[PDB]
Amino acid sequence: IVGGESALPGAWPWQVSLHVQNVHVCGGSIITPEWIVTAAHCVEKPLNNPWHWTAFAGILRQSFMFYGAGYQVEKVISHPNYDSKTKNNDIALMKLQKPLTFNDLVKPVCLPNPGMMLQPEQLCWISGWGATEEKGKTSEVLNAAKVLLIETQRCNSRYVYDNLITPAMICAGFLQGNVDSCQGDSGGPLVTSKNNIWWLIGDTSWGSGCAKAYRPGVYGNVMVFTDWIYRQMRAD
Amino acid sequence: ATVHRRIPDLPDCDIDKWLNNFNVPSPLNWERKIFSNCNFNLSTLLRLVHTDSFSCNNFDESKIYGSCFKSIVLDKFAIPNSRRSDLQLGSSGFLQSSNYKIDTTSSSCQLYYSLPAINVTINNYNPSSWNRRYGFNNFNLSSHSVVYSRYCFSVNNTFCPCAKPSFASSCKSHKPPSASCPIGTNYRSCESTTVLDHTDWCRCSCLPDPITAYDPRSCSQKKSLVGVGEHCAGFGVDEEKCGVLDGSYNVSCLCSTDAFLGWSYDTCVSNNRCNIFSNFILNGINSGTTCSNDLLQPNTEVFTVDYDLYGITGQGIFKEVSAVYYNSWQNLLYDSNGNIIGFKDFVTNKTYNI
Amino acid sequence: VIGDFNCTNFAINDLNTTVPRISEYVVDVSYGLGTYYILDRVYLNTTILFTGYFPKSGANFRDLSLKGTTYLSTLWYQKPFLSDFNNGIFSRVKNTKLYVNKTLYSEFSTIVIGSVFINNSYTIVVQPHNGVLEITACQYTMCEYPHTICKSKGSSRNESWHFDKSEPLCLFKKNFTYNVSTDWLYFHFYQERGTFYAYYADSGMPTTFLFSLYLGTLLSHYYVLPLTCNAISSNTDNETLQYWVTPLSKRQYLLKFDNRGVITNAVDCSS
Ligand SMILES: *[C@@H]1O[C@H](CO)[C@@H](O[C@@H]2O[C@H](CO)[C@@H](O[C@@H]3O[C@H](CO)[C@@H](O)[C@H](O[C@H]4O[C@H](CO)[C@@H](O)[C@H](O)[C@@H]4O)[C@@H]3O)[C@H](O)[C@H]2NC(C)=O)[C@H](O)[C@H]1NC(C)=O
Ligand SMILES: *[C@@H]1O[C@H](CO)[C@@H](O[C@@H]2O[C@H](CO)[C@@H](O[C@@H]3O[C@H](CO)[C@@H](O)[C@H](O[C@H]4O[C@H](CO)[C@@H](O)[C@H](O)[C@@H]4O)[C@@H]3O)[C@H](O)[C@H]2NC(C)=O)[C@H](O)[C@H]1NC(C)=O
Ligand SMILES: *[C@@H]1O[C@H](CO)[C@@H](O[C@@H]2O[C@H](CO)[C@@H](O[C@@H]3O[C@H](CO)[C@@H](O)[C@H](O)[C@@H]3O)[C@H](O)[C@H]2NC(C)=O)[C@H](O)[C@H]1NC(C)=O
Ligand SMILES: *[C@@H]1O[C@H](CO)[C@@H](O[C@@H]2O[C@H](CO)[C@@H](O[C@@H]3O[C@H](CO)[C@@H](O)[C@H](O)[C@@H]3O)[C@H](O)[C@H]2NC(C)=O)[C@H](O)[C@H]1NC(C)=O
Ligand SMILES: *[C@@H]1O[C@H](CO)[C@@H](O[C@@H]2O[C@H](CO)[C@@H](O)[C@H](O)[C@H]2NC(C)=O)[C@H](O)[C@H]1NC(C)=O
Ligand SMILES: *[C@@H]1O[C@H](CO)[C@@H](O[C@@H]2O[C@H](CO)[C@@H](O)[C@H](O)[C@H]2NC(C)=O)[C@H](O)[C@H]1NC(C)=O
Ligand SMILES: *[C@@H]1O[C@H](CO)[C@@H](O[C@@H]2O[C@H](CO)[C@@H](O)[C@H](O)[C@H]2NC(C)=O)[C@H](O)[C@H]1NC(C)=O
Ligand SMILES: *[C@@H]1O[C@H](CO)[C@@H](O[C@@H]2O[C@H](CO)[C@@H](O)[C@H](O)[C@H]2NC(C)=O)[C@H](O)[C@H]1NC(C)=O
Ligand SMILES: CO[C@]1(C(=O)O)C[C@H](O)[C@@H](NC(C)=O)[C@H]([C@H](O)[C@H](O)COC(C)=O)O1
Ligand SMILES: *[C@@H]1O[C@H](CO)[C@@H](O)[C@H](O)[C@H]1NC(C)=O
Ligand SMILES: *[C@@H]1O[C@H](CO)[C@@H](O)[C@H](O)[C@H]1NC(C)=O
Ligand SMILES: *[C@@H]1O[C@H](CO)[C@@H](O)[C@H](O)[C@H]1NC(C)=O
Ligand SMILES: *[C@@H]1O[C@H](CO)[C@@H](O)[C@H](O)[C@H]1NC(C)=O
Repeated sequence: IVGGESALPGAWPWQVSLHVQNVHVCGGSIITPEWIVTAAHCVEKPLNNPWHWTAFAGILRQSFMFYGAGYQVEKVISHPNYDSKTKNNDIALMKLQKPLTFNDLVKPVCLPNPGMMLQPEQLCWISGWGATEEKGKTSEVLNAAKVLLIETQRCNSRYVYDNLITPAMICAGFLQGNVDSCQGDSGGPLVTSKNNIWWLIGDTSWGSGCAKAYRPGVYGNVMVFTDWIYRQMRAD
Repeated sequence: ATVHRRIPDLPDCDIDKWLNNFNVPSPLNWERKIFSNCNFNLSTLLRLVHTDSFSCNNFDESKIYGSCFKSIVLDKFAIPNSRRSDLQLGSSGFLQSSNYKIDTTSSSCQLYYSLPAINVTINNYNPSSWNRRYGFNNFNLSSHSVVYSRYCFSVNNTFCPCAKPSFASSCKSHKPPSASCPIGTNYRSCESTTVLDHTDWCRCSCLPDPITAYDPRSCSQKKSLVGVGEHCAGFGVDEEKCGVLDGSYNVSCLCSTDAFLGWSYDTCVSNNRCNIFSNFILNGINSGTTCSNDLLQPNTEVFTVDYDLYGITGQGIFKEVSAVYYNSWQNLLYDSNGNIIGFKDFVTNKTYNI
Repeated sequence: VIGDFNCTNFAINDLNTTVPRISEYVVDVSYGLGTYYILDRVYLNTTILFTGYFPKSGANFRDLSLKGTTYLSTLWYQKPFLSDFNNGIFSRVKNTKLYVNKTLYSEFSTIVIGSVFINNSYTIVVQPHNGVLEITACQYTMCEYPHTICKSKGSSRNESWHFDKSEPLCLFKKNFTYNVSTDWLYFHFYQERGTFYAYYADSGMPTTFLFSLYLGTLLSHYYVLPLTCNAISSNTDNETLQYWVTPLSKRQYLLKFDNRGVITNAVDCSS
């Protein structure tokens, strides 16, 4: 996250950091104590294995992160309609062995019900352990910032993205730049405030550059995939 | 009854001749002329030039009758029929923001007048150095039509609406036009980016246009407002329509006529007449040589007493006779011993005896 | 140095090669030469005793004509070329004629009259333009080294005697015309009680009134601007510039008028 302020403890109690090879790689979102939502392209082969994945929850800083964290990750479920060359249906589900005990600073996000009347230019927040420079090095604490939602037809113009936005994706950020996501922010939760309730509407999938004009961030639309999440939850 | 004749020392201003000129400039080409060291009659000027309204800012119209000024500055231009309300004292209109702003910090008078449109021709011209440099020409729209600017943009002496042919050649997607730029400038900022699959995505600046640009901080030409006494810096230029594709550095960078944006035109014909605006700038009150003669006694007819003839005062009678001894420089006839006996009127060429 | 504005520095040398010559012509007021008509007055067949500013009978003239080619000397802008305007001067001017493709052109030297020649005072300038005569008497920012150029067969320098972007505050302005085929021209200039008077004539006749101007300040210095040309030299045309000046004083004259107002004879009364 470029141009963002540090988040105080107990602000976004849903940032789940996935640790592979004893180091954090991608983030995630917790909706139920038995499932975590993140991107599917990072869980691709050969990383598509139930083991070799450690989930750390409630860690407000990378200093406290060490040996000893949440239970082992169960079998990871990805969207079968996903592709590699063409970005589409980038959603993955990871289950935990032990249930996620709701601590003081722990609260799952609410899934958006079909039908919400989203404002074309609505305020939303992005949070994750990213960078603030040329591909950066790493992040030691939480970093969050607010962004706006970009309309689909305007984002799909010939000067932004020439027919590269599927109906299952949304654009967020500022067209002027200086505020956007960067590398390493895979699975960054995109939350919005509606009727004093926070909802998850986006999932960081891909982009171009970091905090540069004419290149906004691309987020996966969870509204279309809400049916697949419920189907997987009912099957499991 | 009284007769007062005097030879003027300063010529007439002839303001009506310049105001009634048949070459009416557009608001984009507002002309300025400085009148100084001359005499004028204000009411005669307002009568000869058909005036619709006359008001003064920070100054009283009654005080103009009989005052002297150092110099008077006049600015005139035609009024479009659609934007006549933008000439109000203080307004965020296109006229006062792009063509000519009225100064509200000094004593100025505004005049609205008309002229028969059977003889009126509008002279449209672009007072932009950088726009004329890259291939601008005459408007060629219609007669009795005036052009007013809507957005004003300014650049430095480094702008060139052209991309580098070397950088534009290595672009397999969204190739911008490129051509040869004159000696000493800065080429258009274009950089190649990499996307998910395409590794030849070339992006440039000032997109899509400077009027509706997404990021003004990344475009060279910046929007500016006209000051007090300055013209429009120039119209907007669409960089996507300038130059040609794949030029081997052997072609100039001339934009098409459709590449210039930010200007509109409208007619000025109303009741077989054209409407013209004029602004008077007064410099120096109660001091100067540009005075008004509306408080002086007019040169009335000579009733053939109480006369003031070329600096000589007295009382007597007059009788119209013929006289051939008067030369070009002679006006008064004196007797053998210092007494005036005859004179000549320099407005009717009639000789009288006293 | 006459002015104070550094308006041009092209070629300013320092050489002493000019001295005013004393003319062999003697003032003779018997037939009218040296006398002027009153400002606006007509007299028919009378004899008048008039006390005014007239030149003295039996006086010599001094030439103040300066001609150069792309060079200006500093000594030209000092004494005795910058004379004192005590009461007035009577000047006889020679009309120099030039032919360009058998077309006659007339030009002679211009004279400037002032006190300090700065833009806080009024300075009187008389300059001819091929048949028309212009008088300014304005507040001009005079160059420190002024000069005049010839329009026909132009010189190397440019006409630069004042630097004013806009027209300054002037008290008088008018144009007069003269005969182009004449060979001698006469002038009268003098001041009395803060008023300035000017006279001129095309032929060997009494001069004609020009104008009157009330200033209130005493004019003390007059100067003749040098003329730069490439044809008036003694190498191609064998022509010369001549501008003689004699001092004026308050004397008494006896004027004779005919039945039509023409001056016939004049007596100096002190010769
Ligand atoms: C009335 O007359 C006075 C005469 O003194 C006149 O004042 C002069 O004005 C000029 C023009 O502004 C002054 O000249 C300038 O002087 C400054 C120093 O004060 C210099 O730095 C300037 O140099 C610039 O211009 C040069 C070319 O001329 C360049 O080579 C140089 O690099 C600089 O860019 C310039 O010489 C002059 O100093 C004054 N004189 C005095 C005594 O103040 C006044 O302006 C006149 N009034 C009107 C209304 O015209
Ligand atoms: C007394 O006589 C002198 C000399 O004869 C005279 O000076 C002349 O005045 C005229 C009128 O102002 C000058 O002519 C102007 O010259 C300038 C260049 O210096 C031109 O730019 C002017 O162009 C105007 O007129 C054009 C139409 O002809 C327009 O299209 C244009 O837009 C301008 O409005 C104009 O031609 C002339 O240069 C001077 N000459 C000299 C030697 O100074 C003076 O005016 C006379 N005095 C009186 C009271 O008549
Ligand atoms: C300068 O121009 C003005 C305007 O033309 C001259 O003043 C005008 O003089 C005439 C003649 O006296 C006035 O006419 C009179 O009008 C009244 C009605 O207003 C009428 O009742 C009378 O019978 C007479 O016709 C005219 O009003 C007057 N204009 C103004 C504005 O007062 C003036 O003489 C000119 N000055 C010079 C020096 O030329
Ligand atoms: C402008 O000045 C010239 C030069 O003085 C005037 O021309 C001169 O005119 C007079 C009058 O005609 C000429 O005098 C006559 O000359 C003829 C010979 O041509 C002689 O036979 C007569 O007896 C008489 O003397 C004079 O020669 C002539 N000078 C020249 C050089 O041609 C001219 O008239 C003046 N302009 C005006 C409008 O007066
Ligand atoms: C500009 O105005 C003048 C004078 O009002 C017009 O000249 C007149 O033209 C008509 C018809 O052409 C003639 O019958 C008159 O005799 C003309 N009068 C004079 C004084 O010349 C002129 O036509 C007008 N300009 C245009 C383009 O119509
Ligand atoms: C009064 O007489 C003078 C003297 O002739 C006239 O002035 C002349 O006018 C004609 C025509 O305009 C010009 O060609 C001459 O050049 C003028 N001469 C001078 C010396 O100025 C004047 O026009 C006459 N006024 C009237 C009303 O008839
Ligand atoms: C006389 O005036 C002319 C016209 O301004 C001068 O010519 C200019 O000279 C400068 C200096 O080299 C050039 O930059 C201009 O382009 C010239 N202008 C034109 C129209 O040619 C000339 O130098 C002046 N002469 C003097 C002696 O000062
Ligand atoms: C100006 O006058 C001089 C003096 O008369 C002329 O010089 C004479 O020229 C002729 C022909 O070349 C010679 O035969 C004489 O010997 C020269 N005299 C002297 C004293 O040098 C000169 O030619 C005249 N200028 C012109 C342009 O004709
Ligand atoms: C023939 O020389 C002229 C000329 O070229 O027509 C004539 C004359 O010798 C001279 N003029 C004056 C008034 O002194 C004038 C100059 O005196 C000289 O040329 C030298 O100039 C200076 C300033 O030293 O030169
Ligand atoms: C002016 O425009 C008209 C109509 O578009 C065209 O016929 C004419 O050739 C143009 N003239 C010039 C000089 O551009
Ligand atoms: C520029 O050079 C290229 C390559 O030699 C050539 O094809 C093209 O016609 C040239 N253009 C001009 C205007 O000379
Ligand atoms: C006059 O000005 C010129 C150019 O600005 C300069 O070269 C010269 O030294 C100046 N002379 C004086 C005496 O100021
Ligand atoms: C110039 O030279 C003449 C001739 O000798 C001489 O009379 C005069 O005094 C000189 N002028 C100066 C200023 O030295």
